[PDB]
Amino acid sequence: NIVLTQSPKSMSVSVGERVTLSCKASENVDTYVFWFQQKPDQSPKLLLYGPSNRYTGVPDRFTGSGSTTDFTLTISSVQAEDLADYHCGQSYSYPYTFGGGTKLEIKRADAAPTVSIFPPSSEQLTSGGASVVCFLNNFYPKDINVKWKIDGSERQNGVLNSWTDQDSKDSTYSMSSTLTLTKDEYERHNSYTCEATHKTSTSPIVKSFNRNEC
Amino acid sequence: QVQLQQPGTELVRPGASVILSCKASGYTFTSYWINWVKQRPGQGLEWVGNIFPSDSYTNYNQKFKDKATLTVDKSSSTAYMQVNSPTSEDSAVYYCTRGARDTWFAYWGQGTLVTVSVAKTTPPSVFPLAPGSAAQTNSMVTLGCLVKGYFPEPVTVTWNSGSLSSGVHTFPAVLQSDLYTLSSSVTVPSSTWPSETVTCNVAHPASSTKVDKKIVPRDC
Amino acid sequence: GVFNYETETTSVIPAARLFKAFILDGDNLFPKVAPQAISSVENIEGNGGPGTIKKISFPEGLPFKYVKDRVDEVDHTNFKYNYSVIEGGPIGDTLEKISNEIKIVATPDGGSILKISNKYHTKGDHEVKAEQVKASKEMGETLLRAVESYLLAHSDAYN
Repeated sequence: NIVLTQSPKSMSVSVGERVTLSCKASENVDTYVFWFQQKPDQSPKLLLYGPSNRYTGVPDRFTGSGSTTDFTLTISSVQAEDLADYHCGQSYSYPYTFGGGTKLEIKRADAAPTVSIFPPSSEQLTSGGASVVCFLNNFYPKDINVKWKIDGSERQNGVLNSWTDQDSKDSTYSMSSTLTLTKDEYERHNSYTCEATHKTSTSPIVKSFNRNEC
Repeated sequence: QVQLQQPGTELVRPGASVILSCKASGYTFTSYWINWVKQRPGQGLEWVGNIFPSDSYTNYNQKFKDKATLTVDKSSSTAYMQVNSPTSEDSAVYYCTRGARDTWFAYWGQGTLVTVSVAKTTPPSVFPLAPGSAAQTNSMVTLGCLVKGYFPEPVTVTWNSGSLSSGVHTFPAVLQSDLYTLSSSVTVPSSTWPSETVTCNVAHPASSTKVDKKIVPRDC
Repeated sequence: GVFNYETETTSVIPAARLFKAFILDGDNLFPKVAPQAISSVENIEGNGGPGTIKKISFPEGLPFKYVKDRVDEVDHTNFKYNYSVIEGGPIGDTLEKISNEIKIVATPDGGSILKISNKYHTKGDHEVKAEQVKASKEMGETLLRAVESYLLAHSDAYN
């Protein structure tokens, strides 16, 4: 039972940059090592089969090396696609084991979200349901805050969020908070607003609609 | 071709037997090993064990010694990983794999998502999200719809049957008291809509349901 | 049927080294030192560690063209190594698969000994044509020899 140790836990570099990942085993494994590239929402993909060997496909930007106990994957000039979780595996001894993985994260120019608020769809209402969603798309950094105001007063209840993963085309993020409540409670109020306090302006981006002005 | 076909999801009551099927094709089944690796949400991979069909020789990672049980059915050329007495520690995705000339893990099955729960499988309700009437022009326009109250994971959504891939953002679901709910948005030239038509195709294999909502300008 | 057929032999090379040599790296050393026996060896599946499936090719003329074995287990510290012939060659009809086990023990005088099993899984119960048990002995015989020589002539090799 061997142990493949990957470090660091994560890396952040800019597109064009050069990077090198490390995998260190608790013993000699000779050359029975290989690398996987697992993008968000995808089964792992065989990157480097055997150290320093690009599997079918893999662009020459990828290379690696080692033997005995220390190995490394290196990308000459990282792309926005190469954003992924990179893995290690050995088949020297059974049980085959893997590295903990080391997440590659791209750094880019800051950008402010692109907010959009949406009032419960008619349909949802016909069932006594009421959800107001709001998308803050394509920002950077990942850190951003959302506040909801039902007629100028705060609202912490019934709101739920979730971010995507730095995407592969522009390395930006996106988040979606959605306010959900009772049809009745929905109508007991007028203006619904969405508060986006990022880090690209001390003056927050706001979007809202007026249930009445419908 | 050379493929490893496996169900997308499996829901099972804790302490129920779970069978993971993996059907080969494109190669001589009995000439190659099948390596099963398990992976939990945002976690490292875990070699489960392997099994060479033909003589059904097998090697198990210790951790699963007595939990799991690999086997194969040469006739229908497919392999099965069986889990016994499931528990939340078992909910995860399981890939069956096949190597190739000079390596292992060259080919991967789709991966099956096992969910161990008492919760009952329920289809999603998809509500379209168009910009309000009380909305103003921009250079671009963003729509999107939301999938609510379904179980279990996962659900796949596409716009205009996949034609629209650029500018779509589908968000990771959230579990609300035994019911997931997620949302996906799009964005296009203000020109293109609603002059042209846009529609999200949401699919929840789990409940054998597929829904299409045409996003149409909300009128009052 | 399942008929075993052990064997033994000695060598000057200390177990340790001979193991690395003859077994571990042997499958690429053979076409080098024993060209008339083994033409070439290739990893049909796997990277050469446990489980690896090899297609061993023979020089045109010999009885068989190729044969596929399968590394089954490899104890490094004890120099025990098991594998199985599973396709082409002796395999077919009468024979299903041949399991093999090679263990190398270091004798006090520095040299070593190679024990060698050969369970021939036969169909139902047909017999093991003494033919095979014969070749298997000579095949592996020459090889151990071809390596002993080489190993000797290149004293700085394999450690």
